[PDB]
Amino acid sequence: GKGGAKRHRKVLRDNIQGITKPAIRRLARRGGVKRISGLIYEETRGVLKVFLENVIRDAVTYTEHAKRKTVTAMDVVYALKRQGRTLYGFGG
Amino acid sequence: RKVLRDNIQGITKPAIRRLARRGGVKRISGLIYEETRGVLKVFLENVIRDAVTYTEHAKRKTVTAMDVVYALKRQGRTLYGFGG
Amino acid sequence: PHRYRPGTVALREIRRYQKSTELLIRKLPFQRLVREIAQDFKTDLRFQSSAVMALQEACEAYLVGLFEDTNLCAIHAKRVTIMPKDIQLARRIRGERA
Amino acid sequence: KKPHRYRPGTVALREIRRYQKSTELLIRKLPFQRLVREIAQDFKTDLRFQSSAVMALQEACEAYLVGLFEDTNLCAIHAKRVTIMPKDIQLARRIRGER
Amino acid sequence: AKTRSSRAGLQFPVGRVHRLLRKGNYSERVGAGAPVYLAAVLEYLTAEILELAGNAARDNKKTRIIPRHLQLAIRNDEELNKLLGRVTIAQGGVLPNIQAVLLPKK
Amino acid sequence: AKTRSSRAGLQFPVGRVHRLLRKGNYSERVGAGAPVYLAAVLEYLTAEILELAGNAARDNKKTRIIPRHLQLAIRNDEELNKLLGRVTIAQGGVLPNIQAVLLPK
Amino acid sequence: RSRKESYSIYVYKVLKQVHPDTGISSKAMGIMNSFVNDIFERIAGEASRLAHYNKRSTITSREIQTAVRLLLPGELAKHAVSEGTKAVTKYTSA
Amino acid sequence: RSRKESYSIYVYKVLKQVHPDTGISSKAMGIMNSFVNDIFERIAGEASRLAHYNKRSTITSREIQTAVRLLLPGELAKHAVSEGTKAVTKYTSA
Amino acid sequence: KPEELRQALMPTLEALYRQDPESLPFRQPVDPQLLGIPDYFDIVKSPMDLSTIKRKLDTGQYQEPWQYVDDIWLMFNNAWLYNRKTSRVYKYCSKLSEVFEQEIDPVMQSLGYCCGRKLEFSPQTLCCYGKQLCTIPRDATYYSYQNRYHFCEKCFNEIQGESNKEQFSKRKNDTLDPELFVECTECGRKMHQICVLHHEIIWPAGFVCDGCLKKSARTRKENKFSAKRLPSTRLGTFLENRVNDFLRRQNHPESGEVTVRVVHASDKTVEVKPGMKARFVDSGEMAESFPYRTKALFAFEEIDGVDLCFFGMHVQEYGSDCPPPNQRRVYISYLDSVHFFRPKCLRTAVYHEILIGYLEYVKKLGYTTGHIWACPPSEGDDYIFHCHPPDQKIPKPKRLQEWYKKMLDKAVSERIVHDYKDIFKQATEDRLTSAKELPYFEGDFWPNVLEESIKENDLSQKLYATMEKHKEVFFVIRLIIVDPDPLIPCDLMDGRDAFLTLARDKHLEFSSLRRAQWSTMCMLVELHTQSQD
DNA sequence: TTACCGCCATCAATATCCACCTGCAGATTCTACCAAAAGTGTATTTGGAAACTGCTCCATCAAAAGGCATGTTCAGCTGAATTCAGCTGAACATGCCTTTTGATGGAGCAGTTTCCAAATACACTTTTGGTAGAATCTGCAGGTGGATATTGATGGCGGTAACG
DNA sequence: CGTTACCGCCATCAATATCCACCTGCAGATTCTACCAAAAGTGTATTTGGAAACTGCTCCATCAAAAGGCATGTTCAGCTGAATTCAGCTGAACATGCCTTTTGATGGAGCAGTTTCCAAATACACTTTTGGTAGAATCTGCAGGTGGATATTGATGGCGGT
Repeated sequence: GKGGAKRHRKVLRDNIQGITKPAIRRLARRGGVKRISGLIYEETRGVLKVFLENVIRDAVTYTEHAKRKTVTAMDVVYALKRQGRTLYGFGG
Repeated sequence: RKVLRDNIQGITKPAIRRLARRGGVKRISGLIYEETRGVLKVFLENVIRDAVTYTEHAKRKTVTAMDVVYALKRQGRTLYGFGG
Repeated sequence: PHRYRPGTVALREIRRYQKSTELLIRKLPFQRLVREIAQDFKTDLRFQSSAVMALQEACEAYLVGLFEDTNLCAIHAKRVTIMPKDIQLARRIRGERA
Repeated sequence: KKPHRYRPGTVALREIRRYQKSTELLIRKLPFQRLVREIAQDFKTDLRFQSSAVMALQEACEAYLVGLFEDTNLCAIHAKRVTIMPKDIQLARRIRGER
Repeated sequence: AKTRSSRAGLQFPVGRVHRLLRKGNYSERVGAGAPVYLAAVLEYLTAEILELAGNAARDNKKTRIIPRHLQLAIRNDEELNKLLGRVTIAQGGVLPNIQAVLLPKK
Repeated sequence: AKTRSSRAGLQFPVGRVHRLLRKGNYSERVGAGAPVYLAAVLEYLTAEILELAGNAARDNKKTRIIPRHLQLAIRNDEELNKLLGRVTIAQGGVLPNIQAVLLPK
Repeated sequence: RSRKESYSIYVYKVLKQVHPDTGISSKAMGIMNSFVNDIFERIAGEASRLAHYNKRSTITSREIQTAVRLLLPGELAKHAVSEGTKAVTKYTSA
Repeated sequence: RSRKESYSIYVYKVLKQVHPDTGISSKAMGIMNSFVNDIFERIAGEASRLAHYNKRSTITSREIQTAVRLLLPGELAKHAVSEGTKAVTKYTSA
Repeated sequence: KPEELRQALMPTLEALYRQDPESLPFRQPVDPQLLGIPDYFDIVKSPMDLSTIKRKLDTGQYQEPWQYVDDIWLMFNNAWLYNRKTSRVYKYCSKLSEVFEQEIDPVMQSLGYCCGRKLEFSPQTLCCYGKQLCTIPRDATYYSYQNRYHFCEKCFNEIQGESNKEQFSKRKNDTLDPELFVECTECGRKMHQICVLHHEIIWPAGFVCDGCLKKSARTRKENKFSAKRLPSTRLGTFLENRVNDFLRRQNHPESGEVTVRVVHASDKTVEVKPGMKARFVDSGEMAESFPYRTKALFAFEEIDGVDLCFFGMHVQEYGSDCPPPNQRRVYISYLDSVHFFRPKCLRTAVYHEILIGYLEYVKKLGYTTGHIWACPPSEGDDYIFHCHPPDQKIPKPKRLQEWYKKMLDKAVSERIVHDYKDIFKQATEDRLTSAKELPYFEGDFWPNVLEESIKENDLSQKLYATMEKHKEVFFVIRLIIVDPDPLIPCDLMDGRDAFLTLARDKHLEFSSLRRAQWSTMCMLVELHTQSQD
């Protein structure tokens, strides 16, 4: 077949479509779900996208305030806790 | 003071029906009311204690509405119009 | 004998109560229950009238919100009648139960 | 000669037990990194990301997804069902108040 | 003889909010422009909420703003609803909303 | 002569708790017994969560406490779950639970 | 009697500016006061946390601006930031 | 290379009284540190707000005792209050 | 004209380009050397890309939209053939093809054409002239003569004698015959013959398109070769009345009247095979031959003012003057259907109204037992109608048996059928003890089983076991002779084989509504011309 | 050729909307006094902007690999269709207790004065916790033999129905 | 009434992967020594915040009455919730192909540590303006009752098709 470069050259799948079908399947199965509708995944993908701008933007709002262009895990923890989604283990 | 007992029944069936209707509920099964009462009780058990817990912290014996605002705010139920 | 079909009067009074804001719980039984619970927590306790009114109004608002959630959850289950599993699921998802 | 085939549901419950007894991350590292980088460049360009920040955000993401999926399972069961469909997600996010 | 409230072109009190910030034990030091910023932000928020309340009152043929109008204004705006998502309004009621299947299904 | 933690019969540092209270801008003044009381409360909470985690590890045939054991200990205790109802444990997972309707037959 | 501070008159002028012929009731006025005060402790706590994160012992307009962006959603956030920036510039221009 | 304060050796020390023959991992130890920090922050904030509400300028053992009673569930709160009282009595008699 | 086509053709190319980044590999010419193996030109004889399409549409090499469509489809075919199926390139090509289809139809429909899909026929199995019972499966090498005679691998060594040596062209079974084009005399435009329903016999003067007909304000001449003009028979009239009454009481808005005609009826005889002839006939236990009457039927509907055939029939009727056990028996040899019936929902029921209507007919004549073989055709096999549509699902044995049972339950509710059962229950019902006691039908499965087993009192238990394996497949219906209908000789459709041969020769297929209507009108013309000759 | 369910048409019994008019608690306008703020004006102190720089670690890129993406066949799913015992809604009679207006003893909240134990601010000495390097120990992650445990397939036996 | 063959259920066995512990190298966890700025503990003078003591005083608890907006109990059938069946079909399980993912190594964009120093922040004493607010007077939007025109529901007359 067709050769050439391939590694990191075929990011073709859209940004949110980066998460694979079996990945969302595994996330649903861990929640005790045993059967998934075919068109659930993309919707959850959209839901996932929403969560991102719930936290990342706020974390970005932290990072720009500290005169930093590199985001830290402490910024992420503060952004998570400010929405009531406290995370432990990354406060060091 | 007299030890009041069994006044959870004072939340009458029509009253629970009215609260459900204000919630837009159209049909109510027979066993809804008492269930809500228990949930109602739980909510009071969630708030009153905390409000009561405020009272002795001020060395008082009367519960004020400001401690009520404090308890509702601390339980994520912030209320307006009664101070604070 | 004139009789409306089941639901027409229900919708009428639902609209009536959605256009009104007056408290639907009479003050005295709720005040008595609050006194009972506080006495179980601490005896010889006194209550401001404003505190009792705030308790009653907050409880009515919380019940209205949980009833909105319960109704919409019953709509989810292709039903128009609420049965305690709706309230249980609503409270569980709200985090009040699990 | 019609080889062995598990009935639908046995393997599902088995792997559900497997993943509930384990704690490892499920989302692949590279696609999630690309997603985070792209949505960050959506807000601010030329950003750099710490490995710890990325892994913390990822772990919070699998936690949020597993919680919403458990709520979705409860919602699907609530309607006398076993399969999840979009209105379950909608009800879960509505009760959570995000929508 | 110019107050800091009029100096910033604001109606909300700069001095009072500065004093409240100092009294709240939020920080050991408070900047000079901090009360001005608080006054401007609070005045803006009050401005839009009062404008929406007045619009709701006009929609109800009322000239006095009541808590029902406040609830109608807050819940009809997605941003204000998100801002006050965990606040219950006194004597405000709820938005008129009946689900589809609850309507007659003839 | 003696550290405040030793004088109060506690293992957590009273002085560090007092310093963190002072630096947190929570109050202009902090009482002497407040750091002792808070250190005692923290020590009790740590001791009981560690006891539950060790019990879970022993039930899991393990002698080292891992975040999975911490999650099992916290979720299996009703009041610990209530306290940490809005807290996410890293690398902890969820409790094994299958609903009745999902079960076969 | 001890004085009980409130924002009655300032919100009254705000209402007059936005609606000259519209009044306010006492209960709704208390709701307005409670809302403004609640915004006050929310923004103050956010600014204090921002000061604590960077080990900064002074809270300035920039920290409150960042906290406003954290708290206020979208158009409200940008408009509040713009109004506050204009007010701060006017204050420092005198 | 600034010193990063952490309760680490203390919590591990506590482990020695509760499980002499049981260890702890680094990730779980950071979990322990974050848990202790969060509980400390919650107790301190509740004590501060109780002090502010009563126009009380000093935080004592009573204030944080009330804070623990508000935040911590029933028998956990009872045990924490009892051990805090015992520690305060021991410190006073020390 | 080049510029004339652009305003319509360009949007499809723009939509193809809009697919990002799936369409990127097709934007530029694919260089065999650049991407690796240089065998691209060896496999793909004529490489082309999207840039070549743009250049052709700019300069104007395209004269008709069909050239553009053919080039796009040839691009898709090249991409599918060269690249492997599981490759992402194949998936991108398929997505681009789907995007092209979901816009090409209205665009070129605005230009006066009917549809913009390159239609290729189904992989239908070919028959053999020599053995008469051998078929050529897919992915199998065969030998063809003038695309008219076919021989398989086994039949090459079976023929005695070569009757030049290098005169038959070696071919492969991947060839799909293109659709024929007819040109309007007045306009000169060539377009597919099927969508215009133009036949050389009905209109020998020439072909006139709809545009030219509307230009002169004149309509096409009426067609006297319709299904309604076919001779009427008592059985056909009965079935027509039954279907019409059912559709009238249904009162479906989309329902249309259905015409049923019997176009063939002939007397034949079935001969006992050598094994059973030797075992039973010579002993005098059973006669050598069984006489019967075969009757062939079709069902038609008027859709869009055009006759359309949707149902077929082949039956064998052994009358009262036939030696037992075949006496007074009817056997359904083959049946076929086309699912373009309107309305669809009543369609299935309408089929019952035929079969039940048949059972009510012979029951009045004196026939007491019916025999149905629920054997659905395999993949690629067509019973009566040629090239069933790809979206026509072939019923499974279980579904087909349930359908048969359902009509029989309805008939019993209608009192027409006394009862129905499987063949084993009938064998118990008459206490079968010899192979002769079983009915003997031409082309039936049981005669072949008997022959093979004789080649393999053992007969009785053997045949009972074979009943046990495939009892649910075969239905025996108990209901409880002078046929009013005369004999109708028709060599064209006498047997499904000649009809299938005619359909294959003239490409009379049923893959689409237009193709099915063209086939139905072709058979109407052929039947109206065979009776005259 | 008698009864039954829909429909589009009118019509009668009701809840809704709303304009109108009157009493009045509440909203808005002044007069006045005012302690608590607001703010300008110096002295003092320090938070952090600015400039230079060592040290991370983050983006980029190489190959090795444990996974994921499609197609096939089918047991089970979900929902449409149907039927029905049952209940909760609408109506109504009866009356329970509400709902507010009224007054009153006094337990208790809060203001004012005095004043001492405790918190704070340094100043000093001491243990001490966090980190870096060495080195011994070790719980448990890949393989791997092993008993065992589950489950769908198949054959055999008994119940039963049907024909003679 | 007798006999036999079908259908259903149960006994019995081939096979797969999901377990189990055992075993071994090892990243990671634990133990110990040394150094030491950073806290931590002790001493002493200063300040002050809140405890006690008495009392002013607001509203909190408690008892009286009455009549009417609703709580409580009963009926019936309208119809929504619940149970049953089955057919289209969407997902589940699985073999096939190979590719995107994972791990390790390597330049410099900025994350942080150090140092100067100045615009900017407290601290506080007067001084002036101004926001709570006792009190009386006038204004005013709408609570509440009345009446009748305007929607909303339901099934009554009869026409009609299944």
